Amino acid sequence: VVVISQALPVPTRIPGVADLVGFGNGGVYIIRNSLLIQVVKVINNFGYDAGGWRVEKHVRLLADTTGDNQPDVVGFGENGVWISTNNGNNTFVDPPKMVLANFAYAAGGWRVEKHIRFMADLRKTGRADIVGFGDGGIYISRNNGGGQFAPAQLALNNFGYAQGWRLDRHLRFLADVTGDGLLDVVGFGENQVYIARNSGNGTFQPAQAVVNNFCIGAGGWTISAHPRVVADLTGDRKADILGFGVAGVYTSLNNGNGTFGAVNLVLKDFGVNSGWRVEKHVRCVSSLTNKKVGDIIGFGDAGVYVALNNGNGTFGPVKRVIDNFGYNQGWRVDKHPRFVVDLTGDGCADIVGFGENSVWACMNKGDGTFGPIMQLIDDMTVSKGWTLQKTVRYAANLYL
Ligand SMILES: CC(=O)N[C@H]1[C@H](O[C@@H]2[C@@H](O)[C@H](O)O[C@H](CO)[C@@H]2O)O[C@H](CO)[C@@H](O)[C@@H]1O
Ligand SMILES: CC(=O)N[C@H]1[C@H](O[C@@H]2[C@@H](O)[C@H](O)O[C@H](CO)[C@@H]2O)O[C@H](CO)[C@@H](O)[C@@H]1O
Ligand SMILES: CC(=O)N[C@H]1[C@H](O[C@@H]2[C@@H](O)[C@H](O)O[C@H](CO)[C@@H]2O)O[C@H](CO)[C@@H](O)[C@@H]1O
Ligand SMILES: CC(=O)N[C@H]1[C@H](O[C@@H]2[C@@H](O)[C@H](O)O[C@H](CO)[C@@H]2O)O[C@H](CO)[C@@H](O)[C@@H]1O
Ligand SMILES: CC(=O)N[C@H]1[C@H](O[C@@H]2[C@@H](O)[C@H](O)O[C@H](CO)[C@@H]2O)O[C@H](CO)[C@@H](O)[C@@H]1O
Ligand SMILES: CC(=O)N[C@@H]1[C@@H](O)[C@H](O)[C@@H](CO)O[C@@H]1O
Ligand SMILES: [Ca+2]
Ligand SMILES: [Ca+2]
Ligand SMILES: [Ca+2]
Repeated sequence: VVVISQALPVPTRIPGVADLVGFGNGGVYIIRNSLLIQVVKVINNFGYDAGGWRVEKHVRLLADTTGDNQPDVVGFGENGVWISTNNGNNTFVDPPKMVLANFAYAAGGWRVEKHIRFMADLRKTGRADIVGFGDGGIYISRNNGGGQFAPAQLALNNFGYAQGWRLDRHLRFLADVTGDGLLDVVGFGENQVYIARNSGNGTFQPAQAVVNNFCIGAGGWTISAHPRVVADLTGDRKADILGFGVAGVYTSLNNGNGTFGAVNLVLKDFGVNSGWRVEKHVRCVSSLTNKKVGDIIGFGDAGVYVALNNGNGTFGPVKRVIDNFGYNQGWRVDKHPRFVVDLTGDGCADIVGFGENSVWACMNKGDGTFGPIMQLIDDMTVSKGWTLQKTVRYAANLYL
């Protein structure tokens, strides 16, 4: 089940044994999930010093652009889109190749502060197309294989800067809301959540308002205080809506056809009223049990809090599953990336954090409870010069 969000543009597999990837000063480095835990440099590019890559101008992702289920390195650079393909053996093509003179800072006028760039398999080809929410609307470049990307085309004249879409007010996602397996657009706009149905052919149907909530102008949902996710809360592979609001967690369940039901307060925690603050805490939805549905995970003050989904979008009690990864243990949103991702292959998401001095993990027992914290390795951390301003780090399934 693939959902692409602004916060998590690189989806991960359930089950999986996700790797760690880092775009450091000197290039691209990986920690292969395996019996030997080490940092390996794979490309002398896509780095602050290796190619002049900047977080304020360029976009760096992992995505399968060839169709072999081994994600490639994709960077939206200064004058075009650059790709280093995955060789399958802990190496990548170096140097990367320039596949399209668009979607770039000085080619097409793309801006981190104004626009969104994703890679997604929008036509079920098995290959990721380039997808951008730009000025005029959503632009796609078809991945025709073999490094051949077609000229960018307007997929739909909406969800663009020109239609009032703003990173400081609104949210945009790609997610299948119909069940046909095609990722549709989900946008939390000014006054409505809208969807736009993927027609399969590089176009989206007109925006349709589905929910008059979860937006700044409909309920007072703000970017700085009230995060929102799109995720399957029921198990039918159709995405639902979840928001962390003031009183707690609100949901709107998919009716099954890309229309959405009533908005309900389903849990009185993980909200502003329980102390949660975007500036100090991390809130995620991931599958932590064999039910294969969105459970709630929060990196709070004292540790990690979890509420398990009963299977139908209603939730059990909140339990502090570990007394670590929290604000009280030194964890800072502007320094220490945290992800909820299967690292062990059992289908139950685990925890990994890039800490001050070590990368730390903590493994799901298989039932949504967790074991003790493990120090994985002393690298890819603040202490080794990895900052949010100069580097990008992800959990990603590089080998499949
Ligand atoms: C960030 C980026 O795109 N780096 C690639 C580099 O891009 C340079 C631009 O940074 C510079 O402004 O202009 C030239 C065109 O004159 C390039 O497009 O190009 C490198 C290859 O020369 C590539 O390795 C970098 O990844
Ligand atoms: C950002 C956004 O939601 N854009 C949509 C646009 O939204 C406008 C608001 O920007 C404006 O503040 O108020 C009006 C209603 O009074 C709309 O909600 O509306 C468009 C028309 O539906 C839509 O296509 C844009 O995406
Ligand atoms: C962002 C959010 O939680 N919106 C929901 C709305 O929340 C308001 C608060 O914005 C305000 O601070 O406090 C009051 C209670 O006195 C509410 O909790 O509540 C709406 C339901 O009443 C809900 O639809 C909004 O999404
Ligand atoms: C943000 C957060 O962690 N909220 C949980 C709440 O945490 C509070 C702390 O915010 C505060 O600093 O101290 C008290 C204890 O002195 C709690 O740790 O704790 C709640 C109950 O455990 C939990 O429901 C909140 O989600
Ligand atoms: C944020 C983080 O890495 N927390 C772990 C903690 O790391 C600390 C740093 O917060 C501190 O600034 O430096 C010291 C060394 O003096 C540690 O590296 O270490 C804790 C246990 O060793 C761990 O539980 C925190 O998660
Ligand atoms: C930010 C943005 O949408 N840029 C697009 C660009 O990619 C596209 O090729 C061009 C075509 O007219 O128009 C805009 O300039
Ligand atoms: Ca669909
Ligand atoms: Ca569902
Ligand atoms: Ca696991």
